Amino acid sequence: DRATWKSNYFLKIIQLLDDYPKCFIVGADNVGSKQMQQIRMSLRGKAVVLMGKNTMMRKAIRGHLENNPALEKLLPHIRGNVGFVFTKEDLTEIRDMLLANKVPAAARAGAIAPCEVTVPAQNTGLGPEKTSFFQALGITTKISRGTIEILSDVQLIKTGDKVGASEATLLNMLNISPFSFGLVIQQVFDNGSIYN
Amino acid sequence: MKTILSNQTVDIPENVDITLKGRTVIVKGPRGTLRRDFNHINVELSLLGKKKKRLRVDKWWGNRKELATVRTICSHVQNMIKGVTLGFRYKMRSVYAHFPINVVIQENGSLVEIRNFLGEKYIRRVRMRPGVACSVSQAQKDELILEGNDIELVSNSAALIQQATTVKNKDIRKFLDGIYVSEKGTVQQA
Amino acid sequence: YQTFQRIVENVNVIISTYGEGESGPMGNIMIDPVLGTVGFGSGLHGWAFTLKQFAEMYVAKFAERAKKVEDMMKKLWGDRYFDPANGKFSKSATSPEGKKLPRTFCQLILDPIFKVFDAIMNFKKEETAKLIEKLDIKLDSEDKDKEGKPLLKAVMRRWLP
Amino acid sequence: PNEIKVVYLRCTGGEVGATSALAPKIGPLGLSPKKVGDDIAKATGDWKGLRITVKLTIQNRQAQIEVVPSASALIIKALKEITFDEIVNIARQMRHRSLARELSGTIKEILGTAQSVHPHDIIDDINSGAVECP
Amino acid sequence: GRRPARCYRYCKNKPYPKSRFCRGVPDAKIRIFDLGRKKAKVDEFPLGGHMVSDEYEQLSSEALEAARICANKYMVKSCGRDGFHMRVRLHPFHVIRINKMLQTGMRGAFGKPQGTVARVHIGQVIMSIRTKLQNEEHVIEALRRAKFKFPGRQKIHISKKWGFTKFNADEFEDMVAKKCLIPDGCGVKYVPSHGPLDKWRVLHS
Amino acid sequence: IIEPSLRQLAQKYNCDKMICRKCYARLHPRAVNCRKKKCGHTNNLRPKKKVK
RNA sequence: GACCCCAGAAAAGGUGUUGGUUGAUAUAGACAGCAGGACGGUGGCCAUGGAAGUCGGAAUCCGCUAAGGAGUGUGUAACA
Ligand SMILES: [Mg+2]
Ligand SMILES: [Mg+2]
Ligand SMILES: [Mg+2]
Ligand SMILES: [Zn+2]
Repeated sequence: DRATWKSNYFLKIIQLLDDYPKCFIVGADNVGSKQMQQIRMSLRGKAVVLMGKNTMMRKAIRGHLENNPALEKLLPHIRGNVGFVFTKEDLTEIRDMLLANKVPAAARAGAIAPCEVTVPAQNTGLGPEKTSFFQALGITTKISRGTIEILSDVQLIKTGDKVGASEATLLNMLNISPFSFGLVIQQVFDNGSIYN
Repeated sequence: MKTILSNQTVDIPENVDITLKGRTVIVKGPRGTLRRDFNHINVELSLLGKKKKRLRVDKWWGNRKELATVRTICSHVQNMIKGVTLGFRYKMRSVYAHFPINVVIQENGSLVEIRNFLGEKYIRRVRMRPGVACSVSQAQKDELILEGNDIELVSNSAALIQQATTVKNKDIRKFLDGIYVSEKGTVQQA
Repeated sequence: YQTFQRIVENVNVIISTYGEGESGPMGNIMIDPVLGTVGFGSGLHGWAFTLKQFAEMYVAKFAERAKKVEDMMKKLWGDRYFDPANGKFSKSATSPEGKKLPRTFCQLILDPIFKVFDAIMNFKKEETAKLIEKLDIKLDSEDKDKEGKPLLKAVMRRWLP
Repeated sequence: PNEIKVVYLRCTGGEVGATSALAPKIGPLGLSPKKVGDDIAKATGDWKGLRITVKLTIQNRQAQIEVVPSASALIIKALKEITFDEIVNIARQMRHRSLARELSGTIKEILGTAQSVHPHDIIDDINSGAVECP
Repeated sequence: GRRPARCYRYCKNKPYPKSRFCRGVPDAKIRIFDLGRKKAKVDEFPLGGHMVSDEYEQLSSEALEAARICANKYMVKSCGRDGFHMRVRLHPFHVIRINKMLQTGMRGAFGKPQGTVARVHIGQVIMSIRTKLQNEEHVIEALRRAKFKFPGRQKIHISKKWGFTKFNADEFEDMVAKKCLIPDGCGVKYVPSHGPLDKWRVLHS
Repeated sequence: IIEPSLRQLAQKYNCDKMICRKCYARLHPRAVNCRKKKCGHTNNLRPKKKVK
């Protein structure tokens, strides 16, 4: 079945490369399956998104290169976790609708945080049994109105560094928005053209 | 099966001078000299380039057992290069449940005294290997820095401290006291 | 200070969960050091203190007395940072010079206690003499010949009954 | 914020339950509905499934108004009192309607598969009705 | 209670079957020789696997029972109680005598029957398991476990014959198609092309 | 009152190891066969049990 | 370890090394490492005090897909 599935990928990529003259190569960050489901459903009206092995992409491209030259321009750009999005709509509107649907990604434990986040001093609303986590992270907190209350704003994690499990689960419990990100366009390809 | 040849090459950085006195490699760099003889292994050591300064280890007609000595020699030489360029710094975090551990550094960081390990009266005294310097941290609460050039000696000193801090007749899964090597890195981080 | 606050938080959450509301017939029951409903010391050595004593004697150092000690205890305890170099309380852990400020509780309650402990336990006789003279501690006879932890018990028993 | 955060879900159904279930266990979050609230909530939620019947509730500072999601086993057992393709065909109209789909015809395939708790053989080589639903 | 198997490991005696000259033999330990789905047709289980012994020795009936149960538990746990058939192709027809010492000495040393062993030869099949093709791994593992209850060395063979029958798997299909075999029970009936023509009329009709 | 960051470091050397079933030797967690002569380098290993 | 009788050994193991057999993956990118993802119907049906993939009896499907098992484990009373 592996050979048949690879063959199916070949026919799929050649058919869609022939069908859509406008394709953008997009870099996939630490994006989840649910994020991808949301993106596909958002773009279900106009665009179609495919991703796979870069080597498979490049091999199919080189195989179809005689039938359609000028696709060799995409060849020294299939690097890293990237992929194709096929569209027929205008550049800035597709770019707008791709930057518009960026999920507020939760802080996954063990990952690097790209954003510097400081939590405020507010009525958290949590029950007075989650205080052990505030004690573990090193925040002095008091009970106000029968709920947890932080006296001062405190930073939690800097930029470009690893995150801890307790630090992450506290933010999940507070349900605040951590660093958020999504798939980002690397380049575009309009009928034999390369742009930034 | 005697493979005709197995060879491996290590690149020498520009500011490092390596001399071969037989199988005795002398690596000289900004941090000093590391010397080590590989006379227990029969290999063909040679220096090739003039700007690259490659060092090749060759072993001819080697069976399975001695075919693994080539990478061992290359890794030891790379360790010598790392030691004389960036040095080795082992950071050990002394962890204790209840009793704080009093670590006293004696003369020029060559002697370490562990006083209150598990709250007892016997004082552990550990002598670091020659050329290895010990320190008590300033950016960290309970941390020891072991700096040196010979990775062998540095890590052996770290193991000496760690195995001096040993719990006996107790559930070691419960009693987690002692000093453990939190991380292994370099000086100057270059 | 962190451990003290941990104990305070744990007691507070206990009484919050297993008690009635702040609007309850008993009222507000959560204990705050600024309210002076939590104390420190050691009963074995015969000495103890609260937030009231240090605040009162610092006000005397600096009707109206109750007001002064009451609103000074709030600066005595909390996440408030006091610079001994500045001589005025601050609400920022970073000075305009960028130097970190020790918090007020450790700065002007725990610092003298730590200093007298170290002087007595390490037998620094001139240090203990200076500390007694600065703290106007009144020792008695038969206490002036002892040393170590019994001298510590004596000095602490007289200074913080 | 509707004066309360009551978007929690409840998994009680069939028999009354009331305090036997976790209705009083989650009650102190709002404290308003309590033993009257779970009584009327169950009175409304008796039908739309006699199973566990996961649902959501909305609080009006005294009472609760219930919305019942279209869970697979929930709607299957509720409609139950054979393939019965007609009843699932009409039952996909009011569905949650996302199902990570590309077409509406796949939806009846997915639920004719999940109703396997055989009707897999119609889904395997279905050729009629994949356009009929939308 | 029973003497160790090493005392009777070897075929040091002429065969001594339970007959009118050897009366009062106790019953053997093994009683059921076919397990699993015994009723399955021949075409259901196209894989046969054998535990071929390497030692011309004696295998005790108790050991045969234990190995049979060891194979049965694993095969049931791995392939269900309806996915395999086991046939133990050794029967304990040899009687071993024992001279109990309580006259005294070696006088009148001839011994009363004690137990039954099966004499097996080099290359002889001890156990056979027939099953579906994809369960080859499970069959080999089951026979591998069952080997541990026998003294000598045994080998696992994946027989070329279809199931338990005496024809190769690759010729079985077209042989049944061209009617040289008719399936019945767990095996087949070979139909030679000589005999009455009325049998051939029953066939091809 | 060991902080969890140090708990992991201590467990890495003390608890999180593999044990040979035949000679009880303390081996690294990814070991397949025992390193000691007296057990035939047998590959029968079990994780060192936790305290929980 | 070191020679018929013969003066000593077995089943079972070894990621010590060597040879051999059979099978498989792979420049359409093996393998191992480091790094991402690891989803929706569905917290699938019985089972119950709670078993949401992971105590069990049965079933083994679908769509999104590049892939994600109504699940190989660790774990929770269940979750996480
Ligand atoms: Mg290395
Ligand atoms: Mg003991
Ligand atoms: Mg005889
Ligand atoms: Zn072992």
